[PDB]
Amino acid sequence: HPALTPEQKKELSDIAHRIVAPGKGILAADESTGSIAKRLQSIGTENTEENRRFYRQLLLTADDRVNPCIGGVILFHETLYQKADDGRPFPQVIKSKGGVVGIKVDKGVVPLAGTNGETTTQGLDGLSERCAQYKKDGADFAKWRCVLKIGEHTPSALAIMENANVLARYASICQQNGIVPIVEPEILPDGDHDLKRCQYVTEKVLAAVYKALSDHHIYLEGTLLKPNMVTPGHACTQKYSHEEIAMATVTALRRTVPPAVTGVTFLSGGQSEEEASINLNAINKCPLLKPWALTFSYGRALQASALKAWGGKKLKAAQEEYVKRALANSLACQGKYTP
Amino acid sequence: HPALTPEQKKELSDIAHRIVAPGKGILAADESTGSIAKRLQSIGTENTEENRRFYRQLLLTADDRVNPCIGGVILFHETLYQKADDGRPFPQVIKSKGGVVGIKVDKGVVPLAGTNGETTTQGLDGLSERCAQYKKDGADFAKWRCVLKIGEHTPSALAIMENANVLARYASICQQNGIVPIVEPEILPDGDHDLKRCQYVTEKVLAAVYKALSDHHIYLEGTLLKPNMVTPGHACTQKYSHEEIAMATVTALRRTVPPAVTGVTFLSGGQSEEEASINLNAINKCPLLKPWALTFSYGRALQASALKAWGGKKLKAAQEEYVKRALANSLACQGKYTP
Amino acid sequence: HPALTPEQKKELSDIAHRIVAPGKGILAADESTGSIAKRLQSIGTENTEENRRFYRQLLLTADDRVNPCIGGVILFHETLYQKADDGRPFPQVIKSKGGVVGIKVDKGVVPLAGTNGETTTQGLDGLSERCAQYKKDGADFAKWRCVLKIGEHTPSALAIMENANVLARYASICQQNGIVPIVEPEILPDGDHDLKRCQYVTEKVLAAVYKALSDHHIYLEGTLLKPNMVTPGHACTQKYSHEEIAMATVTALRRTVPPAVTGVTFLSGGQSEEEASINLNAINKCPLLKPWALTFSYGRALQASALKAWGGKKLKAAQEEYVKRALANSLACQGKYTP
Amino acid sequence: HPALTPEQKKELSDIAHRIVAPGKGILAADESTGSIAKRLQSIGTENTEENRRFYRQLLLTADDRVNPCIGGVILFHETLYQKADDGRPFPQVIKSKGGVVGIKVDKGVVPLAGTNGETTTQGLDGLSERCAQYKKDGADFAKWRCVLKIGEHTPSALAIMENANVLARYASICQQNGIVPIVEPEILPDGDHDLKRCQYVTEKVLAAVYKALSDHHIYLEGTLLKPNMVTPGHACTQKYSHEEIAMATVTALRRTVPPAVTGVTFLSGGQSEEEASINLNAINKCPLLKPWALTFSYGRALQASALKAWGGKKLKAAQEEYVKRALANSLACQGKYTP
Repeated sequence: HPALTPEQKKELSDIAHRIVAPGKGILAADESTGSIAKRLQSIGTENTEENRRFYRQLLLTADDRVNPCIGGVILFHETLYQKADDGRPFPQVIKSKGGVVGIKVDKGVVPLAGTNGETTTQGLDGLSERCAQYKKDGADFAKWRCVLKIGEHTPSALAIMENANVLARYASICQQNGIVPIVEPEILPDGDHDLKRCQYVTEKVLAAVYKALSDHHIYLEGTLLKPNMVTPGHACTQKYSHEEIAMATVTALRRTVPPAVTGVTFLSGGQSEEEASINLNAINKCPLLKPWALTFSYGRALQASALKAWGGKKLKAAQEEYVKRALANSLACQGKYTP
Repeated sequence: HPALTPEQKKELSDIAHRIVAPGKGILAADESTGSIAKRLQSIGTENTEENRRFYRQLLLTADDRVNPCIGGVILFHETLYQKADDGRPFPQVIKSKGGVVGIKVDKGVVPLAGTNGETTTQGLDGLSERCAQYKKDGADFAKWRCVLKIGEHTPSALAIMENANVLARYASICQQNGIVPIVEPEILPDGDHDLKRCQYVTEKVLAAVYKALSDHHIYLEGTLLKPNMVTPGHACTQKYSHEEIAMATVTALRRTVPPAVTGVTFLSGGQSEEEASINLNAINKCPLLKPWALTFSYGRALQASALKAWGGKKLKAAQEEYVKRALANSLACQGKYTP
Repeated sequence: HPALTPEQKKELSDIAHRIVAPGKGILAADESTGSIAKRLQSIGTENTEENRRFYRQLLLTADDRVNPCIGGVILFHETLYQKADDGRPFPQVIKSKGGVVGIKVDKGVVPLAGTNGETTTQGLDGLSERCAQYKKDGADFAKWRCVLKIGEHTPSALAIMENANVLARYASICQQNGIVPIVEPEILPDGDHDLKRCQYVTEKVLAAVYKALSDHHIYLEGTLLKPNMVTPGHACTQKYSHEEIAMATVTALRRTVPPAVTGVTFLSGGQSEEEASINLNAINKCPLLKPWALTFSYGRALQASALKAWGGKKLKAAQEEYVKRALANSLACQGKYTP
Repeated sequence: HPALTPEQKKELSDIAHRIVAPGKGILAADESTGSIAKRLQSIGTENTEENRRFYRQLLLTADDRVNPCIGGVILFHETLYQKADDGRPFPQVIKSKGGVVGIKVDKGVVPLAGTNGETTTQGLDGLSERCAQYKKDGADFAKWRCVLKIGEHTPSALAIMENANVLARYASICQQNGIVPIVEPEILPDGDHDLKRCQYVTEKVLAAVYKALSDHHIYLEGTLLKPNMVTPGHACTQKYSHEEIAMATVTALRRTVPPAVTGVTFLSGGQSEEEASINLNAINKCPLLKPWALTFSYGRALQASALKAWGGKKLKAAQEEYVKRALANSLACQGKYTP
């Protein structure tokens, strides 16, 4: 009684390899309504459906510059069905530009009882049905975000095991519906934890994640990993260098992530665009053996300059800013980026 | 960082003890739309909302004899807001007859990929919000049905641990919202597994369930257990007597269930009403030490006679039959029942 | 594939019941060579083999009415073959006095790598052969001492799971050789952890212990539990009354320990004779339901007085002191002892 | 509080890299007294130190053309203390020639109670001190053999997790004493299991093994993996090509073994020398990305022809046979071997 047939396995592996093809990354446009409301009010734009649609169309309808740059674009539930002003659907736009359609299938994080500010992620209800719907709607990969806080007694064993179990359930459902699941065990940089503590926490979290994936019979070749870079806390007084951070991140992935994983798509995790790009370039320049596609999956690290150059006015300046950021991060993913 | 405050624990314990009082059991009137349609077509009548309401009136609205025999009555999401033809809502009817309202908070059994027909339960999305709503609507306890099946390799480790984790999440959410969680780790009596194989499977399942409850900081004095009686599969050819079936069940509970659990409300997996009642009588007549209230949580084994004596035509005969069955099950819970 | 046959289970249950018969406790005379050297240099006398034989001489051969007070005595490998100077060996002495022989089968605690002062224990090598030998030598129950310390990040998940695993292996081997295994998850009282922290740690440790016992197919009716009293640290400022200590300890046991366990034989904790006795008396006076034999298993909490009165007396004064202590402790176990 | 300081980590990684330097495998010269008696009686000679030491000297003392062929040699306690014809200790004989000295630190397998013919390896008692002694004696790496059998209900969860726990304990102790631990989760080819079933079982076993290693804070860069080739059972009717065997084995390693592992040193598992060599060559010729040193750790697959050509003549022909077998196996581990 296998989980998937060879046809499903081949399809999932093909989708994952298309997503993490050399030099290709992920554009994280899956900002929920509240997050994008904060992003738009940071520049003064009002959070309306039309403004959201126009901003996401400005992001997605970029040029041949980002054509061989973005392996896949992840959208939201609303963004999947929205149409560009040209009249073409957003998944169709992404596919025409050579990308792969993705969608966040989270329902937000909920508190865990008995632990110090630790949250597990929900969204498993009807996930099979709505993942089949998204697959029919052009989506090929999904995203599940689980956050883990480094604190005095966190990430606790309960939070770690629960998040790993929930991620494995998400991945099982997505692979059963033909959707490539991107497992994101987010570890928040909020805190004073140093690089060594962050590396230890990432190692433990990813170990539990991959044990859960093995337990749930997840086809690892048809999955992607979306972990944060091993970085110090936001309150960390001790400054760690770029190559040191890259070595820590690559080592943490090496000690845990089996090579069957098609590729690793990092996140900015609240760091600046240039810092994220140089960190990814150093990671791909690490003098170790890294048997995955160490590529990027950036949100604000791709959108901050675009939003600043946009400001809400109805375009090509913001598009060019996003294009150059995407090109820089592609060169970082290829190891040939200069800050 | 505790899970519940002393006041929360005290009120949950009060609700639990009010549920499992000496003699008082649980009426499982939480038949979903499909199950109630199947029962109504078994008696031949049409499946309508008014037909369901009339069934619920037939069950809940009764005489003063049912009052000191039924501790709590669990309803459906629909039945929670339905009102009796008199005008009083069903939760207020249940409270007026001395009972306590219950709500089924499941969302079905989604299959587990990679397993031999093993299904995990869903319904955790928005469970906190809807449990707060149910608590405001009069519901003081919930129920979560997890299905495990004794096959040739099942219940597998994945199925057991996943169902235990899901039940623990359900229980944590319910206790956070002030609702007593009835954890029901159903092991289906489908197959030819002998009595002692059923005992072994039940022992493993309950051990995993209570380990998960401990890991999720579940206040066990504020929860109830709803397992099956340790019984052979319907295809088993060895016939085990009532006293030895009771011995097996009580031993299985004694080896896994900690005494903190206020009460064990037993389910009846296809048992006849009389057979389930005599099984409960034997269980409560077991010479071993049972530190829990071994009451009933019967559904079909409580209202099959009601269905037969009702037929669908608009009543008191079915009411009296249900009263007979409820009194028999109360005497069985008190260990003073005879056929 | 049952671990034990019905005859094996019956024998183990008989041994356990004889161990924890009403009012019958345990004397922990299993001090190792170094431990008894320190305990005898506390009075300053000596270490030599014969003079330490003379300790067990007056410990076991003291009165003729300690039979209804102490039911079993844990000895050492050395003490097993040591003889009373009259010619009778100590196992036969304890049998003649109505007791049952026990032997500690540890090999000391060893450090766990990567953690903060957490030590797992050895003794599993050749344990089957030496347990068969001890059964041939009259030993009917064993002992395993796993230590866990409460600190800033302790007991860790690794230490808890490893100690539970080694305890379960010990129990499996002992039950396979017909020896009743006493699982002792010693949670060391050093530190400043409060009562609530101690109770939480004890609950977690016992939950993992009993999950491991279930995983290793441990016959719980043929086992005993030897946990500590739920007591604060040596440096906890808050003063907790005896009945409150008892309520916490009994609640921690009820929340975890399944009723199948024959009895709970508490630890001395390194505390005073009178206060330990009244603590046990309060535990047996707790207004809850305790489905075990909450008896005593004390070392220095029965020895210190008979040590001060002995100091190398070559006798009856220390014999009488230990006898009066054991009588008071049996009275406490029966919930009758008055300080 | 890390398990190892950076100096210890560097030393362990250096030892591992020396062990699996390109083109170098491992000679599994270790044999318990019973196993070596069985071999020497199969060739017809007697089993005393006389022939045992001469056999070990035959194996280790060899031609200079085997120097880049064998990276490490796993020995026994006796063979560690035995000397060669020169009067020189076998550890030193292996050293200064290129080989790293290794010793099996098992104390045999002990049956697990409650399961169907499943065993756990013992040897943890005194492992720290005796590994320190082995380091003093020239040994730089160890070997631990855990046996898992594919059956109707096996490998059970208890057996898998217990073997992983004892392997992780062994590895932590060895890394504490500076010994590089070779984690060997043997899965017996005994049975009729299909190649797919063998791959599934190997996948689960390796996932559990590496989860345990992560839980015990094992430094993966300073460890070696010694798994069997994913091969059918002894009675599997379907014949599988060498390329198919290689693909299955490499896939099973990819899905579970993280890249931090310095190398993978397979075993014959009771197959012929030629079959083992061609299987290793196919594994190293697999068209996948394998971030480990896939080499050989062979016993009979390196010693059977040598022993048959020796027969107790007291030698050059046996030396030549073993040397040519080792040369073929090194060419296979380099991926450049043809019959």
